Amino acid sequence: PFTIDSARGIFPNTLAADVVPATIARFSQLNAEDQLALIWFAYLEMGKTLTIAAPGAASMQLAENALKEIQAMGPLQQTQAMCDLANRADTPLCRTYASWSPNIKLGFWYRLGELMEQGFVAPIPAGYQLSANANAVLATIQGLESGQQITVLRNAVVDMGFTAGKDGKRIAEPVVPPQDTASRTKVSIEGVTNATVLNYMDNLNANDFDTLIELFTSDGALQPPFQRPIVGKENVLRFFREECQNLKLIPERGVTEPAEDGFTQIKVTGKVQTPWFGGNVGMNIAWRFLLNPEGKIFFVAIDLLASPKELLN
Ligand SMILES: CC1=C(/C=C/C(C)=C/C=C/C(C)=C/C=C/C=C(C)/C=C/C=C(C)/C=C/C2=C(C)C(=O)CCC2(C)C)C(C)(C)CCC1=O
Ligand SMILES: [Cl-]
Repeated sequence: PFTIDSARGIFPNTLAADVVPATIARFSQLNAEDQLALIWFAYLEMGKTLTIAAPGAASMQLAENALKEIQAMGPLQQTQAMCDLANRADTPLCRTYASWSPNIKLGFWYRLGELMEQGFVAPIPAGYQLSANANAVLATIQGLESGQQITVLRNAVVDMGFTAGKDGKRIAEPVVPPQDTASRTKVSIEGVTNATVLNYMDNLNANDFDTLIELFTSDGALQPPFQRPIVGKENVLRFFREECQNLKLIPERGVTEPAEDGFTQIKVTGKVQTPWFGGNVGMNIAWRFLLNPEGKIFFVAIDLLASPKELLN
């Protein structure tokens, strides 16, 4: 008697940074022009100390057409297209944007940000003043750990556009070939020698998604931070290929415990780096694995932890 939804409760002591979804919820109530101005301010300040990596060439080619169209617009239509995105309005641009994977959306906005700084796309009005709720939301963001700040930014970007009733076409970056076997690193985890867990981390660090997916049970699931579980090999594999490329998992230590019915539950804590920021932002992460008797992954959750004080010991 162990289901995906019940497995979500293992290691319930684990204190996730639920300020992140809380802040996204407050952010999403705001006026669209405040949403845009708020991210503009946060992004400008964050950039004084955090350098964002340039978008990949393939991603920028996929966003090029939409970026060209916006550039050909007059300033008022440019501002209107950005508000449409933030409002999740139903427009052709908003539907194109909603078909994109997160990295393509992120590179789209990265490039609009550069063009706004250069004055080639309508900027945020000079001297713009946020609303009462918006100033408070921005203050909250600026008080978070950098790992939490960039999660808020990405989740806000992913939220934009019109994805209503959208199980249709998905546009994503091409799949990078797995790291050659001779150059792959091998993680070490204090306390944890489980082969499934170590192979999980090593294969993801090598972008070896075909090998990684075979560690899962047919009906197994993966739960990203603050998102519902992704269920089944088909869906988990799609997620890997479209959204999980070029991560760096740096686990540190863990604990291994029996679970009901010859299962095993393992919790590991450490850091994860996104290619957007590399070593400049280390996110505090827990991994919560539920393995069946054969060692297959029935459930794995990845949690963004509330602070470094939540890392094991
Ligand atoms: C929008 C906008 C702007 C632009 C703003 C811009 C350019 C914003 C860009 C912000 C960027 C690029 C943020 C990068 C975020 C990446 C994160 C949080 C990834 C974490 C990865 C994790 C947790 C991986 C976890 C994983 C592990 C380890 C697994 O083991 C399994 C897989 C899994 C994935 C779960 C302007 C500046 C133009 C202003 C207007 C405006 O609105
Ligand atoms: Cl990423």
